Amino acid sequence: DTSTWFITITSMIMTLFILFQLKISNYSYPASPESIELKTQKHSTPWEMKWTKIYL
Amino acid sequence: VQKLFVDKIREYRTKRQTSGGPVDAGPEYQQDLDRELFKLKQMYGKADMNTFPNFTFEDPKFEAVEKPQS
Repeated sequence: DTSTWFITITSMIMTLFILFQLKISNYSYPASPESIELKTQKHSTPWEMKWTKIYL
Repeated sequence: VQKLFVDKIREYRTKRQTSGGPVDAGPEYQQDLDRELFKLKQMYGKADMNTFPNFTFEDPKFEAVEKPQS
C-alpha cells in the first residue's frame, strides 16, 4: 500500500519507451500528401519554360 | 485687185534678198530674244548641245540582324 523501497517498476518503464517510439513512429500525416502535388506543378511548368526557351 | 496683188509679191521677194539679216530690228530685237531665251533656258535646264548623259546609282546595302530563337 504505502508501498516501499522502489527498486522495482522504474527500470521497467524505459524499456517501454523503446516500444512506443517504435509503433507511433510509423504513422502517416494527411498534410504531407498535399505537399507533393505542389512541386510536380512547378517542375513541368519550368520544363515547359525550358521548352518555351527552346522556342524563344 | 490682181495688179495690187502682184505688187505685194514683189515686196516679199525683196524681203527675201537679205545679207545682214534684220535690217529694221537693229539692237532692239537682238537684245530681246537673246535675253528672252536665256531667261527661258534658266527655267529650262543646263544641258549641252552634244554631251550625252551617263551615270550610275547605288542601291541600299541589304544588312541583317540577329535574333536568338531555338
